[PDB]
Amino acid sequence: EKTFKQRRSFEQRVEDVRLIREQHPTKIPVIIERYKGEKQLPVLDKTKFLVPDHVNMSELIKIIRRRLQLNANQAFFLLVNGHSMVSVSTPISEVYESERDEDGFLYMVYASQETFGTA
Amino acid sequence: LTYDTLRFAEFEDFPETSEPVWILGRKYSIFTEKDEILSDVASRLWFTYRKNFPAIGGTGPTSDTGWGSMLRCGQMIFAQALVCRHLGRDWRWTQRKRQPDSYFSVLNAFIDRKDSYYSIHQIAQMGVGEGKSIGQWYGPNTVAQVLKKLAVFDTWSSLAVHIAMDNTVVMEEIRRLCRTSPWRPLVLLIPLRLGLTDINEAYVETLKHCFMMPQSLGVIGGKPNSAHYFIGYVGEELIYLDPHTTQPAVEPIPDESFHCQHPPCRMSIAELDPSIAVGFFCKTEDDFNDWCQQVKKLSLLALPMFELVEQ
Repeated sequence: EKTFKQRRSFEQRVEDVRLIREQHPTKIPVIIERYKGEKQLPVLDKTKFLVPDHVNMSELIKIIRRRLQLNANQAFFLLVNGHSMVSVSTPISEVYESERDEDGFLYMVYASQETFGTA
Repeated sequence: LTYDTLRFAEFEDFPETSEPVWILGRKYSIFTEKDEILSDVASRLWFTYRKNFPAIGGTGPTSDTGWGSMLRCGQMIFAQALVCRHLGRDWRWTQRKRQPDSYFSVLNAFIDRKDSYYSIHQIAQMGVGEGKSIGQWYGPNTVAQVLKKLAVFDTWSSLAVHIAMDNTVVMEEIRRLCRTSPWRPLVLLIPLRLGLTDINEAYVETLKHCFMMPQSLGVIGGKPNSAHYFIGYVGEELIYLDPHTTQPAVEPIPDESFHCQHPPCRMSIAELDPSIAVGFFCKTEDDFNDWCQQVKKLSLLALPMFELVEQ
């Protein structure tokens, strides 16, 4: 199946952001999808999130863990532009300012860990 | 008769470069410290695949070849922690030379039998409660989580095993754990995902420093389709102990097969799979405070793999 960027054109995504930011100036439009290579973690019902700009990474990680119904014990990582987000007090507003896509959305993918074994 | 003892034959493998060699918090020179390097590497407890051991769960496998790779790596890093806890980082093994009783106590805990604290039997079966069928491949976090549960039954070691999730190390949670039953020896394991398909180059420097600390237990992970126990590095290469060799289960303890008496295998850091678990051992609170201090100083040139927070 197609990812978000594949289902909506660039100009179309730019418009989605213009509108949502117009209606919710204190919210950050975030796209969270399961990493293409991830195979153990479940797929979410929705991939579009509107996050209050004050919410920090610690809170985001936890609620997404909840959305996925994971135990604190299970491996979960939320990566932005290739790097994992640390469970800290950094506000999503700062991440948006430095990591957002040219289309206006902030993209994230989540994954767990690979397994190992030999022939 | 006069004999040629072929000194350093074992290093016919290792490179020449003068770049230092780091092994679990210790630095060495390939030029003048070959004997020291080999002694340190050979002393580490090495666990490979085994065959013909008692059937796991009565009707399960009698061998772990092909599926126990990450379980064996988990055993090796945890054994190093035990070694540091009961024998100390300065301890060294010598063939045919009498070793402390604590040594045989550590080795026994990893022998392939149901009654041993950290045997392949205990790990595989404890793994079922983690959603892992017996014979199913493991990732780093999964084996670390299973080891934490098995350590609860080990009163001899009385370890505090903390597995920091979400790339975060909460000091306050660790202190409460180590002061709860005053300080239980701390085994700190940190599961990470340093990239999507490859490791981001920004993490390489931080990873190197993770092997340069006194508290360093090394790292478990591997190349795609090959789990390894990384004990250090030299240049742009990681050095490790490989479990991919099947040996007969020890049927009595003759321990030669549990020591790799050769310079360690090497692999380019760039080939490292992003899924790993970094480990640290802090004997006392002062050791832990020293560790935190060191992590804080890593705010150098090199993005951090994990963050240290108080609460």
